[PDB]
Amino acid sequence: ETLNGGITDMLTELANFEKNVSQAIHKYNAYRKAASVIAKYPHKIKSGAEAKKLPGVGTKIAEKIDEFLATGKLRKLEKIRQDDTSSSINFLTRVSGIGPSAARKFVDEGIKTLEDLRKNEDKLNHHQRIGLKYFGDFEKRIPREEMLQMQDIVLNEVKKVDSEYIATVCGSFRRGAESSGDMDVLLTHPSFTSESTKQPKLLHQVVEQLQKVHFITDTLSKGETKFMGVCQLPSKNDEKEYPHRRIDIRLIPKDQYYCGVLYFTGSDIFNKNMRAHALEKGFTINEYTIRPLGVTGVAGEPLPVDSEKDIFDYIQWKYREPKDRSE
DNA sequence: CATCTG
DNA sequence: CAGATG
Ligand code: NA
Ligand code: NA
Repeated sequence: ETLNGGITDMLTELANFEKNVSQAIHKYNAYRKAASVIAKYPHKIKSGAEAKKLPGVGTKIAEKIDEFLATGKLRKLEKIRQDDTSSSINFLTRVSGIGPSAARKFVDEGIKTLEDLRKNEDKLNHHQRIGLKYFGDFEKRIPREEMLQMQDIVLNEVKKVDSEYIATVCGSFRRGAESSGDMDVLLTHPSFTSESTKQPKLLHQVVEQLQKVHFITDTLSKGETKFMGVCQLPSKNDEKEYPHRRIDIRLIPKDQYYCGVLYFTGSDIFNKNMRAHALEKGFTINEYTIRPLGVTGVAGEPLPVDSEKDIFDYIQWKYREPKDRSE
């Protein structure tokens, strides 16, 4: 956790690089287990060989740990941190809609910066464009004080279109958090579930409302169960308009709401723990359901849930207020 | 994993 | 359709 942090960090640097710049998914994946394993390792890695001793740790990595332990740096690390090509790729990627793949293309075309991009807005697609237009706004954290203003709007509009909708804003926003990265809404309706054959309107209707009133400003991707947009809190009394925010709206069959809800509320660590304990209490959990575990190895069948409460109950545990859903 | 692009 | 992105 701090006893092999350098090593873990450098390995993650390297790992990322293979994957982002090179196309070395194998290599990439190589660094990853390595860091994962050195990461659990209970002692102070005093040398390559010592390390090598671990699984996932080969000769090449061992080599690398030595240089790093021998000197405060790594030439390779040094050489990559410079290289403009490599850097371009880490930067382009910052745009919403540009992945590594794309970053490689543009660089090879010479587009290496924000300006480059504007000059060539022809070469970017819709998502990528929006991304380019909201680069700043997009990187801006979201303060709870705005989060609440947003939540207030969405929920009110959803209510209007159908008294029967159920919306919930998950995320860390849900677990307390002072600020968040984006708005993530869970959506359901009684008239939509597991068997029930679709109802796309179920989601399209609300998206419309949201744009009707102007909260939603752009559509990144709109499907029949997941919407990827851009919202914005109405600029009050002209002098202070708000930054543009990322938002997601996703439909869920009512019969699988709470597990999702649970789930999305995280945090990752809380999940896991809960997950393992479910496992203990003779259960299974994942994103959509909780199933009683048979003994033959495994087994299925959806246990019926009416709230996050039903879940905990099931695994016989202390209902956890979202705030304490921390670890 | 769902959506988009081409 | 494969392949990219979030
Ligand atoms: Na990106
Ligand atoms: Na292939």
